[PDB]
Amino acid sequence: MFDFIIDFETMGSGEKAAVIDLAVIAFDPNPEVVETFDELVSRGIKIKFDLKSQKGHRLFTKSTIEWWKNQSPEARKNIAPSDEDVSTIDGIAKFNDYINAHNIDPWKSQGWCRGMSFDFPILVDLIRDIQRLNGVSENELDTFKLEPCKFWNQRDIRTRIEALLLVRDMTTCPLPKGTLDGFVAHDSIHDCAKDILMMKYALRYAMGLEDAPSEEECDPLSLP
Amino acid sequence: MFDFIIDFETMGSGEKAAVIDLAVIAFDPNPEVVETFDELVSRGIKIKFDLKSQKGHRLFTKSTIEWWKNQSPEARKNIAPSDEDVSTIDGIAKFNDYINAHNIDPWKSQGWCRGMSFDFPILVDLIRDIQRLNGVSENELDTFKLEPCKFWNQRDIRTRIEALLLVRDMTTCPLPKGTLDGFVAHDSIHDCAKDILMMKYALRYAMGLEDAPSEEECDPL
Repeated sequence: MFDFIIDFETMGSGEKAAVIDLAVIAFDPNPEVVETFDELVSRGIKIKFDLKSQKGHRLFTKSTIEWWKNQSPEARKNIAPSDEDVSTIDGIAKFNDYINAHNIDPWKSQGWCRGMSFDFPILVDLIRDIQRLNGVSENELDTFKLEPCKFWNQRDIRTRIEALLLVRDMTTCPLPKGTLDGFVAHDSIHDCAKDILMMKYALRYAMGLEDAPSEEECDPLSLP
Repeated sequence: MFDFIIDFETMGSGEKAAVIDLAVIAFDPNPEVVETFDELVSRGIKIKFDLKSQKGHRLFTKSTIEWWKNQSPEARKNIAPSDEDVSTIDGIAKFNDYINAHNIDPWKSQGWCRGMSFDFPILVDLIRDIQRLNGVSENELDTFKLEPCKFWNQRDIRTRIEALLLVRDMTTCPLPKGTLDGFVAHDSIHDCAKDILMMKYALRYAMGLEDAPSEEECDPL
């Protein structure tokens, strides 16, 4: 059994946010197992959505567009159109392909996320669109049996690392030096692999397994 | 300088959920400050909304309506019309009054709930209806300076307790006996006080300021 992590990049803020892409990775929650950054990145996939066709169906927030215009061209690499794009319907199918293929348990597995009240509300709204497409009215939607985890198995990464590390507003975990090696800046799959590694070390630290690094000894990409 | 906690009871499960009542308690996050159940309960408020007035504005989901049909007539007594009912605008003003009078810092305080992806999305939407009332359009809604806490200072209770106790899927914490004396089942404010109590003790337990019993208030369970 695996847990998974999701990340959206969005052009809006509500649950009806227009979505740029989606990254998901299925990691092994065992505190003894420590998977490396390389095969965490290799194991995950990024789903890229076509912006132009979400017009009139999902929402683009002026607040968020202003934000993206103040982002380096490396960051704005994500949003630029592509031949790899998919419809939100096609994107959610690729997402369920990934979930079923990576030993995710409908009842026991947990879905991690940094911003739990941001990501999953978009995930669920994309899922109910398969049913809206089916003609199901908005009061008769029911996705209980269609979600990658049970709503009480959703989990928030900031809460977890703060609790694991017992420092108020401590939402990133220092790592050992050079595990950051290979990291590239504005990659969604690199974000998820950092956050999984930070959670594992946090968990390994809190139990008595490993030594928290010295500021000389920790990868600079980890401290924020 | 406090934190706070919120709890919604709803007739639906998206951010347009019709809202039955809202419960908020401000609370001291210092682990050396252990506050009594009776003390928290009287510090909270419950805002109760008019369901009829939300019809055609908020969402009444059939599965949630069925679920309230299977609940006891004591729990179901929550959803009956009252003379203490407020429109959803009125309620959010009452929400903002309480946050403004209880030592909440807009930048450093933390906001808590069970199912962070259920309670906060509803609350922010009710905030956005302040902006929708001011004539703002959807692509221009922006509630950053209105929200009781910055979105990154939000916190999930199930993640907290489970990560304080270091036990998978353990999201309630055992309490020393007599703590929850006065607890009542279908009560929003009591649920919030219990959650504030189980998080503070879990932190006490995780910090080793106090040893967790095997002989608890029978209510933690």
